[PDB]
Amino acid sequence: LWQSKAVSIREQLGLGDRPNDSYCYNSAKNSTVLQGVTFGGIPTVLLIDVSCFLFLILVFSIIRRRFWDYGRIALVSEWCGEDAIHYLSFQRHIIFLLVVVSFLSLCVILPVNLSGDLLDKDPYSFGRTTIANLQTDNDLLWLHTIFAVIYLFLTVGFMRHHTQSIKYKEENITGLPRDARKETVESHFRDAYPTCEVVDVQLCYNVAKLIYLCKEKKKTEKSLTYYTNLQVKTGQAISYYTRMKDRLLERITEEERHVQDQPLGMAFVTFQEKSMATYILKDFNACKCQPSSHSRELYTSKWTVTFAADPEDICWKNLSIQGLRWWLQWLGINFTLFLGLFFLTTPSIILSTMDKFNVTKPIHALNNPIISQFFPTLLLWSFSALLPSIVYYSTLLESHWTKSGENQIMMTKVYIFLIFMVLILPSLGLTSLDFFFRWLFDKTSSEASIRLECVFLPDQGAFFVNYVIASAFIGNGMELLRLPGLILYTFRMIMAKTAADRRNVKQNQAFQYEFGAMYAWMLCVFTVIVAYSITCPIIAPFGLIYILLKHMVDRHNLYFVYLPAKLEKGIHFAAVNQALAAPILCLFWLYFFSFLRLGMKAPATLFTFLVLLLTILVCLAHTCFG
Ligand SMILES: CCCCCCCC/C=C\CCCCCCCC(=O)O[C@@H](COC(=O)CCCCCCCCCCCCCCC)COP(=O)([O-])OCC[N+](C)(C)C
Repeated sequence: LWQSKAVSIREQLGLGDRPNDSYCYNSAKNSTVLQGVTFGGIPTVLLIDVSCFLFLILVFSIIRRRFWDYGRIALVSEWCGEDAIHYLSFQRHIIFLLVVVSFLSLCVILPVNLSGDLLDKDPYSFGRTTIANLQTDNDLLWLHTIFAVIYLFLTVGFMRHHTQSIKYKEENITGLPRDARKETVESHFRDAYPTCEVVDVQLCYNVAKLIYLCKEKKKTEKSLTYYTNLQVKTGQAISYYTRMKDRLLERITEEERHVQDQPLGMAFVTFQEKSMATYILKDFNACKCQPSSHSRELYTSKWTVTFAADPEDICWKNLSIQGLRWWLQWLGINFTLFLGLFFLTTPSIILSTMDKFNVTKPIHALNNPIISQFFPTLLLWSFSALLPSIVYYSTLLESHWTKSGENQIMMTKVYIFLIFMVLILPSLGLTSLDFFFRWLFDKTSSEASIRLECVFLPDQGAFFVNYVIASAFIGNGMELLRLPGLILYTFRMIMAKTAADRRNVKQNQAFQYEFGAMYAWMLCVFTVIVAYSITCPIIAPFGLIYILLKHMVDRHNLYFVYLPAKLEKGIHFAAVNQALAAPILCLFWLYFFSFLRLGMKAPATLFTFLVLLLTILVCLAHTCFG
């Protein structure tokens, strides 16, 4: 039924014989590898992954209070926030959004798709459940679009409930406008900034950052050369201890002199300028930027004057040189990151199709689902767990000026890059590979009938259902275990030597919850779910289990482990924006597929284009106008 008779039926079904049937793989030599691995893979992947959940959560119960304490590491030594009841509330509102999605979806769409004809002669073939709803003629293909709109309206709504709970605390009057003007001179800005009827306080023209580097280095070096002069019961190997005073020398000589040599050069460098025009005229000036004091308009501050940044934040270090140099750096960084995305996604996609190439081979040779549907999705989960961090490092090396801005950009970029990898790259690559497969299966010499009717995805959508299942199970497992972390803790304390240091380590492993990266992970998976939902119904049921198992793993993690944190209220709103993005990406994938298939000028695709266009437009309004 699932491993025995299973293959038998598929092996010998259709065999041409199309009095009227469309099947898809009708032109088959008995069978074709392009058919599909059993039920899609969902059976074997679920078992292998639910086993893994039940392994990882059985290697947590054992390690919680053992392994030093990487379980409760926060309930140990010196409730969880208000910026956590918000994250948990987002999670809850998404649980309910997806419960509704699941219900509606499953019911309506599973029936709609199952009433198909293509990919239907096969009994068990994830495909019958996906979009194998004929092409035209099936009027039901309109339903998909009308249900997609139900999903955007639903997510606008359920997210609004969430945003009617995250109380923007009447925050941002920061009378400190910035600038980006010409080098040289200062009091001329202490003339034009005055304009007329304006009460400035100060100016301060930004300079450089070599000093900043040395300082932090010297302070950390100081930490070393001071504290590590103890060792053999002295005071803040043995040969290293006898060279630690020379390393202390290094700090107090090289770096020290170096420090002072930077003030030597401070005045030399010149960049832009902040200004402390206080009161409320800030607005006036920021709005103007204009003419007023033309006497003092050599450089006309022909550069942006952009409110403030609040001294605490402004990464003085990264005031590169603005303009050209900064954006080129940005370009470089983002492009390397994109080529990396390509690399990872490629490996996983090709593992997944490394059987369905020669499309003339019998369905026998389709590779066990655990080398086409588990291993691929696990590698993608894995390489999509490095992305959170590589994106962080990238953000740093882009010289983002404002530090809060850097935090939010980190959130948005983890989102973009993750969404990308998973959803997008696989979708594009797989759909392209299927166009390819359907060329090579519908070669038939000059019959260029690459029936773009059955070109959905190589596995008919299973790659992503399996990514979601994988995620849910294995990932909630690994967020509960946080294996990489237990490993560090362990070793850090295996070489703790003294129990003083032990205490130190335990009193240190207690990261404040990063409600930035986590919002993003959750939302990348929510995006996969919603996007493929109306076009691969089964993903939602196996996705409510993701968010239900993440509300659960986070109500553990955000209490037992992970320290209380407080974030800019902006990070919660970026999440709401990203879920709205998920439903719009769903409408967009419905479009892409109704364009590959179903032509490009038929009612179906046109309806979905209309909605897509309108939605992108109203969204643009709320971005610009508001
Ligand atoms: C008590 C101690 C004993 C523990 C026993 C239990 C052992 C496990 C048993 C069961 C669960 C199985 C887990 C497998 C996934 C491993 C990932 C990993 O650990 O690293 C990390 C991710 O990933 C990486 O950083 C490296 C990834 C490289 C690829 C290797 C993947 C393995 C498959 C290769 C196939 C070869 C090619 C196949 C060719 C056909 C995990 O980190 P994280 O959880 O993502 O958390 C950080 C980020 N996050 C929180 C934001 C998400």
